[PDB]
Amino acid sequence: KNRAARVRVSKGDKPVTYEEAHAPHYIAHRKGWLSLHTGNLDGEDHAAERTVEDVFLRKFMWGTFPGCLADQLVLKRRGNQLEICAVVLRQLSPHKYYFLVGYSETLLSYFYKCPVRLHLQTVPSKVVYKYL
Amino acid sequence: SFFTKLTADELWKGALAETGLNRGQIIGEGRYGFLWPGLNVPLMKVQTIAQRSKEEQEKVEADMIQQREEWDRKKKMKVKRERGWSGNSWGGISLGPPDPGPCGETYEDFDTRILEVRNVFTMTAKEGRKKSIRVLVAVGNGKGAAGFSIGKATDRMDAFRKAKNRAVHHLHYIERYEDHTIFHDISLRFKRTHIKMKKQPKGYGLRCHRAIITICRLIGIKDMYAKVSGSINMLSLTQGLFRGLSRQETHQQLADKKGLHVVEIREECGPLPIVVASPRGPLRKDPEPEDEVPDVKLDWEDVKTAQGMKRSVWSNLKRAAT
Amino acid sequence: FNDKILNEPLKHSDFFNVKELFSVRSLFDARVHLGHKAGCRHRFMEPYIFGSRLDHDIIDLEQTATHLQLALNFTAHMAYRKGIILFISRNRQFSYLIENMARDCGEYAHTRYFRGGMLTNARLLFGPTVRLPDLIIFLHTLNNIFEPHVAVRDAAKMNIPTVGIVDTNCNPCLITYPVPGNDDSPLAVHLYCRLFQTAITRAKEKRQQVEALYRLQ
RNA sequence: UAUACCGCCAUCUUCAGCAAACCCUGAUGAAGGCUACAAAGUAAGCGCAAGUACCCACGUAAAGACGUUAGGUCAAGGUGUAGC
Ligand SMILES: [Mg+2]
Ligand SMILES: [Mg+2]
Ligand SMILES: [Mg+2]
Ligand SMILES: [Mg+2]
Ligand SMILES: [Mg+2]
Ligand SMILES: [Mg+2]
Ligand SMILES: [Zn+2]
Repeated sequence: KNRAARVRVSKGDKPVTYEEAHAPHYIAHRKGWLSLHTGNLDGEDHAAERTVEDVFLRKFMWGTFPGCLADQLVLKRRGNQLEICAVVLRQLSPHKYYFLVGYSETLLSYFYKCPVRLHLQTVPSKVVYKYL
Repeated sequence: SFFTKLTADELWKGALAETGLNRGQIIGEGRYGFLWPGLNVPLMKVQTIAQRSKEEQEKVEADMIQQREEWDRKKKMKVKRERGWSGNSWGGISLGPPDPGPCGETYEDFDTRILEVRNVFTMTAKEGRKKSIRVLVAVGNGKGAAGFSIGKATDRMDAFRKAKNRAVHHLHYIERYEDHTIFHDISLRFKRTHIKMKKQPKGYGLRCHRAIITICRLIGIKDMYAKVSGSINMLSLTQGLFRGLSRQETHQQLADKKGLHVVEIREECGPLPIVVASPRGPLRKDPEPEDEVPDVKLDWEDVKTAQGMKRSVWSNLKRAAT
Repeated sequence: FNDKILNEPLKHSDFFNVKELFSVRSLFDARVHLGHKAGCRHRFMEPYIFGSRLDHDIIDLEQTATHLQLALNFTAHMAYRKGIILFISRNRQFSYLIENMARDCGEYAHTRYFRGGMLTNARLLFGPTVRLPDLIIFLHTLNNIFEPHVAVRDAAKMNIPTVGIVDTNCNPCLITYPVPGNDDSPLAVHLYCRLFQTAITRAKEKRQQVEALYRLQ
């Protein structure tokens, strides 16, 4: 029984989010594109490095924000940067949020020489979409 | 390496294996001994840049480990669980009262009391032996308001609350005379469970099944002798007891039907007779047909108790308290 | 704040002129005393049935008239307190007439297929705060199949003063105010429907008159 | 150590049911609940269904649900006990 991204039903009480409540084949029907880069063209280079950077930054932002993420991230690319659209969960105080954001921005700028400025979207309750 | 890094919930699920979080690691205070204007100092009011020695950071880590150990110890805190009838079992155990209704009906006055628990294993087409559970709960505070119910399911708390709701929707009433003893004796034969009850006064003691003891405590009866004859089937015994309690001849109704008063010569008091019930209109002036040597099919146990002929290694021995 | 509603109507027998709504001769004209055969007759229906005419049961119209008076007085007193009445029927012989009568009356009805327990589980099936039927009047206790209707069971489980014209098959002991008599002829059904309609209308008129009398203060 | 898992995939799957919350029945037993000229069944939730892409909505693509096979993998990462 294949079980890629589709979640197996068990009881109608699974508080699943919006993005998490979508099969892995609806990328061209219902589900959109999270990360984007020219590496997945026919055909342009710069693909392996972009995918590695995306997979690394995802875990980085998820670790720096322990539990303060309502759902998965939505990476982007505009210039020599990598915008990250996230649905932050109202957990810590705004002062701590600003401090951590500034610290992470400065650290990334001085580490990768690329100002990876992110974006937040504070939401208290998780965006439950279905009860699988 | 970095490629060997992933989430933590997945690793936890894998380590647990049941098929077939950063509390101690603070996020605000830097894990390296350092001071900053942000936190650990007056919240922006001496805002400077300092650094703590590595020994101080090691001490902070040891304090966090001690806090983790204290939390683990708190997790080991024991609790009190009243033993129902049998040790470590849900025999005569009690729980919270039933929940109210939608519009109201404050049923919190009644008290719940789980009786028996049974794990039924029934095979299926593919799921196999279904671990189904059947429970029989009896709810009721007293004053006649009570009633049994049933609630079978593959769960515990769900089945308990289902049985509680069923009992709330199935409230039985029993006509009583002075909350202490039943009207008269009953000699029923429910299917295969015999019930031989005997009218006894107050302060006599509860000489009946523990389930029957709990049923009486919930109903209101204080003490009453009962010979649990025949097989010991919880469900059938309770059903027969309920049927007998529902089929009883009261005093007022009997007097209104027959007419004659209730004559009695209590031994505790004097010969002064005190009527217990009187008719609601007429009065049969003629007396009952005092036909001696009647045909009252008494039980052999009655004769054995009256003549003291009963003897065994467990006749009438001292029982527990409460 | 009007406690007189609990004393004025319940004082004099036949407050709304119940016995005058019908007549012994008018009831006999419908041949309601007729019944089914002794074999089809029910055991508990023996006391209410008088004799038989060549295996054709006959019901004493006196007991039927008394039960009808009692049921009509009960329904009138209920309407005086504003209550819902539910008509039941499944023989499909006079469903249109019963529907027209329910339309004429100021109450509801349901003479169609009764799903599995619509009144018991009314909390989930119907709305949560639904004014359950406070009275039931059976127009055809026997449905298409020789089986007692479940309405009596739901009533006994919900404690509702049941009314109806029991036949020689059902169990009148389960019904509160049974009414022995025929339940197949057309004239009898028409007379019963007209009597129920007149009773309801007169009860509503008397309720309005008593309300006006109270308002006179 | 995969006959301890997360994760991944394979047949049944040439399928149509699978269920929370309720009600009824079996003198209230494990259990069953189907008869539209209608006898107790109501069913949010998942799936078939449905919906969506190139050349349309067709043909080609995605899914084939609960579960048997302790199905195979330390052999992509960590992983209950042992050890160099
Ligand atoms: Mg013990
Ligand atoms: Mg394996
Ligand atoms: Mg296939
Ligand atoms: Mg497909
Ligand atoms: Mg699909
Ligand atoms: Mg293997
Ligand atoms: Zn009949």
